[PDB]
Amino acid sequence: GEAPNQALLRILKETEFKKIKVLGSGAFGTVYKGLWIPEGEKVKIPVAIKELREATSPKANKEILDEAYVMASVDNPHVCRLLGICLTSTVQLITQLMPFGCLLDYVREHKDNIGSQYLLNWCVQIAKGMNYLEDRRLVHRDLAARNVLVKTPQHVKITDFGLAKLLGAEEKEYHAEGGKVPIKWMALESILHRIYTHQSDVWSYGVTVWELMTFGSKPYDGIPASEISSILEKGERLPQPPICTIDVYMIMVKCWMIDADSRPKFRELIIEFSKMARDPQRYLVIQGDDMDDVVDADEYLIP
Amino acid sequence: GEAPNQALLRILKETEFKKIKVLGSGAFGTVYKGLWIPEGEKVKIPVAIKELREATSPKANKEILDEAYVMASVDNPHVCRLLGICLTSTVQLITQLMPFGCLLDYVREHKDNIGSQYLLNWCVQIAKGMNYLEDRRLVHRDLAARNVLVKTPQHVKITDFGLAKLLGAEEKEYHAEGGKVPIKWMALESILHRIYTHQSDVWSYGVTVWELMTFGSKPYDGIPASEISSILEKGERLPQPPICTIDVYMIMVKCWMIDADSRPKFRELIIEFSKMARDPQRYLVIQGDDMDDVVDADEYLIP
Ligand SMILES: CN(C)CCC(=O)Nc1cccc(-c2c(-c3ccccc3)oc3ncnc(N[C@H](CO)c4ccccc4)c23)c1
Ligand SMILES: CN(C)CCC(=O)Nc1cccc(-c2c(-c3ccccc3)oc3ncnc(N[C@H](CO)c4ccccc4)c23)c1
Repeated sequence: GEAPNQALLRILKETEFKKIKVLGSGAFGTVYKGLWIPEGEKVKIPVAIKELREATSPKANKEILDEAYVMASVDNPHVCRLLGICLTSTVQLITQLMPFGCLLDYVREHKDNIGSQYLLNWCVQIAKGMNYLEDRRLVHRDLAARNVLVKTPQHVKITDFGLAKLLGAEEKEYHAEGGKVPIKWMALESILHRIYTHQSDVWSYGVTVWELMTFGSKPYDGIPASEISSILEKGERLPQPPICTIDVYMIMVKCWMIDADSRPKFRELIIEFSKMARDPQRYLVIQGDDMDDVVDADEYLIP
Repeated sequence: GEAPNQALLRILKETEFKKIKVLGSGAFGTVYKGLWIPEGEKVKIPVAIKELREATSPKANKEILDEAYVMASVDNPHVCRLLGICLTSTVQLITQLMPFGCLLDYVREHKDNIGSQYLLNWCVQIAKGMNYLEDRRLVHRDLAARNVLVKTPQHVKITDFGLAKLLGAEEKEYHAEGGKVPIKWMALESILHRIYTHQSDVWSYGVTVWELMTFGSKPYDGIPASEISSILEKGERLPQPPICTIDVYMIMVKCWMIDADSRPKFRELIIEFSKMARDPQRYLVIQGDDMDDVVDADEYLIP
């Protein structure tokens, strides 16, 4: 008695798409920028193509395929979806290219041009995607600014479901085992007990919001991961960003409550941030949105 | 019986202004970027500061002072004016900073972002300044894109009156002697007979317009200056720029008539270009104002 997953998994021919440039290469193999040209059509779809480091690791090949299953099962405007897989020596994942890269880097290299409208609209969009994932019974487990991609400056999508997990109808949490999840974005209960829920994802959403409001600051900049558990237990949290009114900062702090159920639901976060987005300057003070006695010569008239 | 020139020549103290960066250094000494802070006021005026190469040439020091006299005698929104001179070892000229540099370089390093509206509005503004100079009885003798400066992208001013000459009420032309005037911008009669009139300046205006429409192309790119006189005599002129309709190109060609009096007057050029500026796309075809089967993945829906 569980809803059959009738997602279609498209198998693409390597000849159909053309890699163009490497976009980056972390501990997750390499991601390529490319063009997908389905033979029959008269279309050319810009795509990102992801594959693991050339060799075959048994456990890592299972995991890509697990990530394919989740990306192939999600359909929503604020969530990156799988277009298909290409079955070469190593398996390749293909998705829509998000040309402007990840949001974390974007805010960093656009501080001086990011209005409060964009910031709050991003917050709404991330909450919508997350809320969609909650509907889909999916616990992301790796929400951060670095895992949100930018299609256009006004349109961002959640991505990177390498750690995601599907919950049963008769199931409310996920108990991890292996670990190695980014400590500075995880809820306390997850650090202490390896428990992950949708409310755990809300914690991470909180930190993600903090990242954006601080234009890409690293959470707990000096602090080594070993200490994190202690300081949270004590009742320490991320500071209030300079641009943040108490109204917005209070939303952040609510995400970081010890009682997970007291934290806001994503559906609520959409409402709250939506409301704020209609009057962005009441909620984020940003100077733009070295001299002030400067006057132009054809205003300084000859005395 | 000639109108007394009651222009005021302001003498500035070197202590009042602060050089900040060199802007450039040609055969004309160096031009500095600076801030002028008149002691009594609470103002800070951005300025360009021009001085000859450190040494004193007798003939060249006379000429700076001649250029000071003309800049100090002009007052108009489309013409750069002298703010003052500073009497140091070598004499310094001071004017309003035109931060965006000269127009020639501007069009070159903004081709891909310059609309037809900007182009035609520049043409109007240059004609207005030139027409003002004609009123002031002043023959510029060195109009080119490189001698028009940019205050803002929408506001340009004529400058560089090192070759300018003042005409008498009972006087219609200027007969040069020394020469070394840029050959590729001068009217034929000037090349042949060293005659310079306001209508000679219209020729130069023509070439200046050609420069802008070709986004900074060098006139007669292959041709050495010695040949120029011949080819013009034969009836050869600059080609029609790609973006130029026959309407606009015809204005250019009219500036290059052999009979100087047949050429348009600046007052007429203001009208004509003004008219065109109200419907810029009827007069300049620019593609913006490598694939066209490209479609975004969240429009290519799974077939
Ligand atoms: C894995 N995670 C913990 C690190 C986040 C990360 O590095 N993401 C990443 C890395 C490299 C490229 C991209 C990416 C880009 C891109 C574009 C321009 C500049 C920089 C990056 O554009 C993208 N469009 C879609 N997906 C992207 N990356 C994801 C992997 O995070 C992806 C690609 C292909 C198939 C599945 C997922 C991308 C995204
Ligand atoms: C002399 N002529 C034949 C060459 C044209 C030329 O090189 N003009 C020039 C050279 C160097 C600086 C400037 C200039 C700039 C500027 C600003 C940013 C980048 C590049 C250039 O800004 C200016 N503002 C006002 N005047 C300028 N130059 C003129 C001389 O052409 C000038 C400066 C000071 C006093 C009188 C005139 C300028 C202008």
